[PDB]
Amino acid sequence: AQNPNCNIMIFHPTKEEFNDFDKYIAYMESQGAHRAGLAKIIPPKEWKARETYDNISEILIATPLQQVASGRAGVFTQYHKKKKAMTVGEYRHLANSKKYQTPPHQNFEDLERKYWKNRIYNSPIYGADISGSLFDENTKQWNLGHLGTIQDLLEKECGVVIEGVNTPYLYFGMWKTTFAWHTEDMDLYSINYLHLGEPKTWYVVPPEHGQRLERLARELFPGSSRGCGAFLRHKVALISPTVLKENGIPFNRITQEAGEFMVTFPYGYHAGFNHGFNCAEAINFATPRWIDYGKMASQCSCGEARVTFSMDAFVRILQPERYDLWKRGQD
Ligand SMILES: O=C(O)CNC(=O)C(=O)O
Ligand SMILES: [Mg+2]
Ligand code: NI
Ligand SMILES: [Zn+2]
Repeated sequence: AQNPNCNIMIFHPTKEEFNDFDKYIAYMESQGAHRAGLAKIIPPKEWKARETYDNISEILIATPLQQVASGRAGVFTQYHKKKKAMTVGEYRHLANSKKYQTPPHQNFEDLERKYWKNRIYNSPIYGADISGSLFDENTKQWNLGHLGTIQDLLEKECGVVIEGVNTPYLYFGMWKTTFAWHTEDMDLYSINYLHLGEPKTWYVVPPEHGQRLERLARELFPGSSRGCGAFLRHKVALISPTVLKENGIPFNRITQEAGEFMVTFPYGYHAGFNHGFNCAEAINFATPRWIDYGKMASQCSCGEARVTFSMDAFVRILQPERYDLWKRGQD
């Protein structure tokens, strides 16, 4: 078995290997990359996502989210308070202000220490989940707006034609903005490109060990667990690396820098934080190997998780027993 310790792997494809996206994912899996839950892909030196980022300031963040924490430094939840609209130029100025800017630090490990010590005492503002793309239309390789769709994959594998669409999302971050512990909708893959700015640190649990994280989460968040049998689908719970180590949960960590891709694999729990002002683009995708994970994915039916239009068909076809209850949660 390849990669039996489930380490995060880093790949350096050549420009020739960068042509065929599906083929390269399958290659990475042949080397055991999926066992980690997360992989890094450094694009060939010839490649670029677009020519410059000089003209992005007028993008609108219609609903910036202030991420307010509750709990203790290593075990907390966050809720999202909606703020008034602002442009990317206005948000960048805010990120750089004395109130929100990255503190002085020695290196990424020092900044990580400071994040876990101090996150809960601040409420950073995240421009998340903005439909759109920063890839130039002429970028033909690893263009996250030109991937094969999940609906087409389901149709190719299973023969069933379904409604729905699959488009990318932009994320504008600042220091301390946080992504809570989660797997993707329907335990899909994700791919995330850091277009510009400061890094993003990731934590990940190997897919084969995801239920260990779920059992810890039920212990640490006992009211939430009584409320919902899949409350990590709410995307609000944080657990620090120190607490994971104290409870024996297997995990790994890595920092993504501008110009780098990350891929999350089916049922790879992940969480993380931004170092400073940045912009990322991400989208879900599927392969043949996902179908079995989609059939087994947990679902939130309590009403909290509320998701896209296109998840309806995935539940309806892959999980017809669960469909009626899940749809009630959506309505
Ligand atoms: O960058 C973020 O805030 C969160 N991204 C992801 O969870 C992802 O790409 O799967
Ligand atoms: Mg603009
Ligand atoms: Ni994710
Ligand atoms: Zn729920």
